[PDB]
Amino acid sequence: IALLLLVIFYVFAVMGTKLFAQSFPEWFGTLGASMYTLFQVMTLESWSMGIARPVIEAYPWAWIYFVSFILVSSFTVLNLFIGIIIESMQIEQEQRAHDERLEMLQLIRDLSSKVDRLERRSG
Amino acid sequence: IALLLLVIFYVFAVMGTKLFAQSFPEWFGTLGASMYTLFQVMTLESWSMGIARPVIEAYPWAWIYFVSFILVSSFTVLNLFIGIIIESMQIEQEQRAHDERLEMLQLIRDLSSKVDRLERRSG
Amino acid sequence: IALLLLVIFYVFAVMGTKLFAQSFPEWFGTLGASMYTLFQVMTLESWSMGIARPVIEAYPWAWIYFVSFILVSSFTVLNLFIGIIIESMQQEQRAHDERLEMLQLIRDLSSKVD
Amino acid sequence: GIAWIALLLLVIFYVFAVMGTKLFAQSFPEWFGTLGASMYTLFQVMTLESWSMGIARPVIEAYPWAWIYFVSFILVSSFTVLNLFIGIIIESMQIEQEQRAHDERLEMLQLIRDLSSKVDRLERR
Repeated sequence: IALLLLVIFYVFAVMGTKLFAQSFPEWFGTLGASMYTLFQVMTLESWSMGIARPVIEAYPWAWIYFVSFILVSSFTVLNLFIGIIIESMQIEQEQRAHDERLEMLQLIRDLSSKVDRLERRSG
Repeated sequence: IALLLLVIFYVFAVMGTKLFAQSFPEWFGTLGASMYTLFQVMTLESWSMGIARPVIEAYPWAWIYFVSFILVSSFTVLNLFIGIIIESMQIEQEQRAHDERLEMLQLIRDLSSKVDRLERRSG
Repeated sequence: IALLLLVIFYVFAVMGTKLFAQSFPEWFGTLGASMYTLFQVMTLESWSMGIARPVIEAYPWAWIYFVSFILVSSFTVLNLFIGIIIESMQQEQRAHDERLEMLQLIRDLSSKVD
Repeated sequence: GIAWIALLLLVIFYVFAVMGTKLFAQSFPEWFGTLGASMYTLFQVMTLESWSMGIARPVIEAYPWAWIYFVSFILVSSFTVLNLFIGIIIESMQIEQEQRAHDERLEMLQLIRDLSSKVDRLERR
């Protein structure tokens, strides 16, 4: 997920950087902006009024790129969120209940061969 | 829920589009704004200061439409969020704890018949 | 919780309304702003840059009122959130009936005594 | 250790209130003079609202040092927000069962060891 997110975060930093470096360099020159910017947009604050709507005055191409990135980041945010919910709830103390029962018996098999030792002790 | 949300998202894109296309076309001409806009307002960023308060300088009709949409979207956001919390939680190796205990005893019954058998095998 | 929240939402709509109606009526004249405003601040959007920081140029009294309201609303938001998590989450005695005469058996084998 | 992150967070909240206060008090006193701003500010930035357009980007016109300080603080606060959030999810999902299955099996055997010493004890025959 973190591996997977640092694909999305990385990929779209290369998408919008290669695209809007010509026109929107304040926001998308290189990663002195695109790494911040995508964090800023992932962080749902003045991302439309500050960035997306202004971008889409020039390029309606970015119509989805923003939207998808955010939809995609909010799907993989959730997955991380719930990725710890499931991981630390309920292999622990049930593989120490065979290590008692596997020689609960074993003990007996060498008692039963020690009764059969004085079963064999008549003849 | 996703089916249900793409009703709300769709319905209110038709509400505000049919309404504010006359006066507020920057935000509500057609779905070149209303699909974004509702996403933008659902995304709790410059949604009041950028949109709602300015809208309600002209139309106090939208007083609820915004609010309801958001209240409704935050109820159906939660439902999706918790919709996965319950679904992926919350009979296995307990039918191999009788297969040890069913001859834990069995063993003994042929030891006890070997105390009863070869104690009589005794003086 | 909903009953409890519509205290907080209501109470602070009466706090900031009775206070800033003199100076900040655009945001806090009556409930044509204070019910919205508190929803707007509860909704963590331009709430500081648009509202709080500007409010506190005049009144440093509101220093907490905003903060507390939000801290309080985020505590009672959580409680609602988790209030549904818990609400919709809806071999033992045959392993003593083997072990209670696993032994018993033995006690009448061990009483195999001269 | 269920509400022990609060101790840990009031380190981060405190530490970075001292970071940015000692730094930007010279240039950005509206936001970072002392804790009449830095305690609020960090709450404001932790609260993901106008934090870039209002604060971070403007700060980084003067100081590109704060490039991380903001980012880290937020990354760090969103990791310790989550931990608190999920810190209550697990804590209130509430028990005898399995410490009474060793109290039978620990003398299931014990019994036997004094039976085996009572087979062995009358082996002198």
